[PDB]
Amino acid sequence: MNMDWALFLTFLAACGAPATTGALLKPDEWYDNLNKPWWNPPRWVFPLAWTSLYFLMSLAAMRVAQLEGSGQALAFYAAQLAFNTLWTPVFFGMKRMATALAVVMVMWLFVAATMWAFFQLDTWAGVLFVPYLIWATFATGLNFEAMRLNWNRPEAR
Amino acid sequence: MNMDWALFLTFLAACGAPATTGALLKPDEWYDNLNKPWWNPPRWVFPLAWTSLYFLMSLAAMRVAQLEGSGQALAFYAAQLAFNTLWTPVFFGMKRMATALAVVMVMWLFVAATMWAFFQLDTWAGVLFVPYLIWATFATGLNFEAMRLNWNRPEAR
Ligand code: HEM
Ligand code: HEM
Ligand SMILES: CCCCCCCC/C=C\CCCCCCCC(=O)OC[C@H](O)CO
Repeated sequence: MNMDWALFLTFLAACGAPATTGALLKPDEWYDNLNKPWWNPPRWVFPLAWTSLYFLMSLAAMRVAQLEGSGQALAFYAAQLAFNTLWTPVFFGMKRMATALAVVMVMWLFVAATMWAFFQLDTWAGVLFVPYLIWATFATGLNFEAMRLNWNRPEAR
Repeated sequence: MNMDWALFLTFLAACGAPATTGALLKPDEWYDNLNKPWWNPPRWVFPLAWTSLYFLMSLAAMRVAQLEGSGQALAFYAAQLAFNTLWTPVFFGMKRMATALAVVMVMWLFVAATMWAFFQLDTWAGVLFVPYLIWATFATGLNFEAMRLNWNRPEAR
């Protein structure tokens, strides 16, 4: 099996939905004024991470989507993407930090489930999802700290 | 083909993400004061529609996820789901009616592509998506009318 451009571009187009949430809800002064941990990355790190992940996750899905028995893996993939799209509107749109922690935690679970199901069909597709699970872990940690350091403000859920 | 509860519940859980956007962004007085066409349904119709569609689309995806060549169909399904999740944050969260029309139009394309790809593998999966395409058409019309009848308000954007 090889590069299937129809599949890859379909999965890449699907990443247009979360990318659109980030483009329309760029962090503002509210984000700057939030209490954040010292290990909170600078602003320019986040566009680099998600652009890379969108390409990595669509490559991996393209490989898996060509294999028999793909059904459960691709259902997991649909779930993680939808909750990925949900996160930025919850955190930066509605300003509900605690609810957003629930969202990223569910997303984390489905990312892990997708990665595992990918490993059962295609090892490289699973490997391609390893930096996504690492980054999703990191995002979960940053959501928790932001929520914790601003617990006494109404933005907590 | 089979009744596969693991697959069905995975697709149903995936619809929790768009359902969460609806739960968190209930239409308010801003929606009430918008100019609407006469065929704009009452508020109680929309929860009925979307609950039904979540189950129909998950049953249909469950059938497709059990066949060979499902990959392109499920990639279309993933794409459609993510833009479904994106719509309500754009229209009711950010209040960008014109931008939301672009989102529902892309979602419409992927609904149609999913339904057609579903018909190539399983007729029942395709038929189950016919009420989804109809409702998405209807939703597109309501977005268009809302934007057009309120063109001179800043939310038309
Ligand atoms: C699952 C969790 C998350 C998702 C899906 C997500 C998604 C995104 C997306 C799509 C972008 C746009 C990147 C681009 O323009 O190419 C972005 C940027 C950004 N996000 Fe995240 N994000 C998540 C977690 C977080 C967290 C926890 C924080 C802060 C505590 C955060 C802060 C930012 C910032 C500061 C930027 C870029 C701001 C700038 O470019 O000036 N994100 N994110
Ligand atoms: C792709 C397009 C759309 C999606 C994905 C979507 C999604 C949803 C969801 C998930 C709910 C929650 C239903 C529930 O609570 O069970 C909802 C309710 C609702 N939506 Fe939509 N919607 C769309 C288009 C529209 C449009 C175009 C309008 C109006 C012009 C609209 C108006 C409403 C109203 C009035 C409610 C319920 C309000 C209430 O229960 O009091 N929706 N929608
Ligand atoms: C039966 C097989 C044939 C049918 C299969 C359909 C094949 C093409 C589907 C979608 C491509 C259109 C989407 C535009 C191209 C994707 C790359 C892109 O530009 O969007 C990525 C996104 O912007 C990143 O953030």
